This record gives sequence, structure tokens and C-alpha cells, in this order.
Amino acid sequence: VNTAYPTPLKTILKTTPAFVVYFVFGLGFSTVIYDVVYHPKDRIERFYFRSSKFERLSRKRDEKLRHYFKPAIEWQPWYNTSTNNNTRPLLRY
Amino acid sequence: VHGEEYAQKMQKRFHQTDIWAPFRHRYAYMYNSSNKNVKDYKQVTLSRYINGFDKFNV
Ligand SMILES: CCCCCCCCCCCCCCCCCC(=O)OC[C@H](COP(=O)([O-])OCC(O)COP(=O)([O-])OC[C@@H](COC(=O)CCCCCCCCCCCCCCCCC)OC(=O)CCCCCCCCCCCCCCCCC)OC(=O)CCCCCCCCCCCCCCCCC
Ligand SMILES: CCCCCCCCCCCCCCCCCC(=O)OC[C@H](COP(=O)([O-])OCC[N+](C)(C)C)OC(=O)CCCCCCCCCCCCCCCCC
Repeated sequence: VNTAYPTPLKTILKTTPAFVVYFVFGLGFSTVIYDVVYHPKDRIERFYFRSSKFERLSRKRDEKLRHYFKPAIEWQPWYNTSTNNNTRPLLRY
Repeated sequence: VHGEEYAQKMQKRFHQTDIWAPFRHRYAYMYNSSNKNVKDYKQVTLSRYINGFDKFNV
């Protein structure tokens, strides 16, 4: 009762370890990319251009308010640095 | 300081005020006239790899 592998399958299996190593490396690379892009945001944030206009506005409203509105409304003549190293305009001209 | 009339003339921009035309140095074009990165260059560079830059708008 020689329950050996079929000849074609046995021939095919020779290159399988290369496939396994490739899968190991590819999974490592994909997981590293996923973790690198996941940790800063605590999630896989959808691409900005992959969203509606209203969704984009809602997403960026908080950032605009925190970065521009508050300094703009709390501005004082002596807050600006004398070295002219100020934040760039949102729409650079 | 120069005069109330002078200040009023300086501030006035349109004869007819029925139309609102905000002043802009330039008009946004990319991303359907929006800003993808409302941040500094340093923040834009770092936030893609460092935690704490995103404020979790939820
Ligand atoms: C000997 C004497 C002693 C010497 C002493 C030396 C010095 C010792 C250290 C001293 C100082 C200690 C200080 C401690 C306190 C301060 C810590 C601090 O500031 O950090 C807090 C800081 C912020 O704190 P926190 O917010 O509370 O953190 C919570 C998490 O961030 C929250 O996580 P999350 O929920 O957001 O999830 C995402 C998180 C979760 O992601 C993970 O890190 C989890 C694991 C992801 C997958 C890992 C797969 C790895 C294998 C893939 C396949 C490889 C095949 C090819 C290589 C051959 C392998 C045999 O990922 C990230 O944050 C992104 C980091 C990406 C890491 C990059 C990939 C790591 C592997 C590198 C591979 C290199 C190439 C191969 C080398 C081959 C050599 C033979 O946290 C971090 O940023 C943590 C970073 C961790 C990096 C990964 C660490 C390794 C994990 C275990 C795997 C080890 C593999 C080794 C392989 C060896 C083979 C031979
Ligand atoms: C013959 C020698 C062969 C050597 C083979 C080595 C191959 C290359 C391996 C590279 C990957 C190693 C990853 C180790 C873990 C890194 C963790 C880390 O940086 O934390 C991120 C975390 C990210 O956390 P974070 O994003 O939350 O940080 C922001 C934190 N707040 C908001 C509070 C400001 O960063 C920190 O911990 C901050 C301090 C970083 C300090 C600099 C780290 C440099 C690491 C260099 C490692 C070099 C290893 C050389 C080994 C040589 C052996 C001989």
C-alpha cells in the first residue's frame, strides 16, 4: 500500500518552499505598511480625495479651526515672530 | 487717525453691495477647490509616521 503522492503533484511541490518564503516576506511587508499607516491615525483613514465635497469639508473643519481660526482670532501685534518664520498661508500665493 | 471719511473711503470697495465677492490672493483648484493638508509642512511630513498629530475628530 504505497500511498505516495501523484507524480504531477510531487513534481509541483518542489518549488513550494519558494512560494512559502515569498508569502512570508510579502505578508511582512504588507503588515509593516499597514501598521505604519495605522498607528499615527489609530485607523486606516480613507483617502481625502476618496470622499464627497461635504465629507471633505466636515473632515477638515476641525483642523482648519484648530490651526488657523484660533490663532487668527487671538492674534496680537507682538505674537508674530520677528524672524518672519510664520505659518504658511493655507492657499499659498 | 487721518480721518473717518478717509477710513470709510479706504474700506469701501464696491458701489453696489448686493453681491458678495470675497478677496482672495488665489482660488483653490485641487481637490474640488479644497485643502487636503490643513497643516504645516513639518506636521504633514511627521503625522504620516508619528502618533499624536491627528486629533480624532470623533
Ligand atoms: C543584547 C543586549 C541588550 C540590548 C538592548 C538594546 C536596546 C533595547 C531598547 C531600550 C529602550 C527601550 C525603551 C522602552 C520605552 C519607550 C518605548 C517607546 O517610546 O515606544 C512607545 C511608542 C508609542 O507608545 P504607544 O502609543 O503606547 O505604543 C503602542 C503601540 O504603538 C500601539 O500599536 P497600534 O495599536 O497602533 O498598532 C500598530 C503597531 C503594531 O505594529 C507592531 O509593531 C506589531 C507587529 C507588526 C508585524 C511584525 C512582523 C515582523 C516580522 C515580519 C517578517 C520578517 C521576515 C524577514 C526577516 C527575518 C525574520 C526571521 O505598529 C506600529 O506602531 C508601527 C511600527 C512598525 C514596526 C516596523 C516593523 C517591525 C519589525 C522590523 C523588521 C525588520 C526587518 C527584519 C530583520 C531580520 C533580522 C534577522 O510605541 C511604538 O511606537 C511601538 C513601536 C514598536 C515597533 C515594533 C517592535 C517589535 C515588535 C515585535 C517584533 C520583533 C521582531 C524581531 C525580529 C528578529 C529576527 C531575528
Ligand atoms: C549586523 C547588524 C544587523 C542589524 C539588522 C537590523 C535591520 C534594521 C531594523 C530596523 C527596524 C528596527 C525597529 C526597532 C524598534 C523601533 C521602535 C521605535 O523607534 O519606536 C517608534 C516610536 C514611535 O512612537 P510614537 O509615534 O508614539 O512617538 C510620538 C510620541 N509622542 C506623541 C509622545 C511625542 O518612537 C519613539 O519611541 C520615539 C523615540 C525614538 C528614538 C529613535 C529610535 C531609533 C531606532 C533605531 C533602531 C536601530 C536598530 C539597530 C540595531 C543594530 C544591531 C547591531
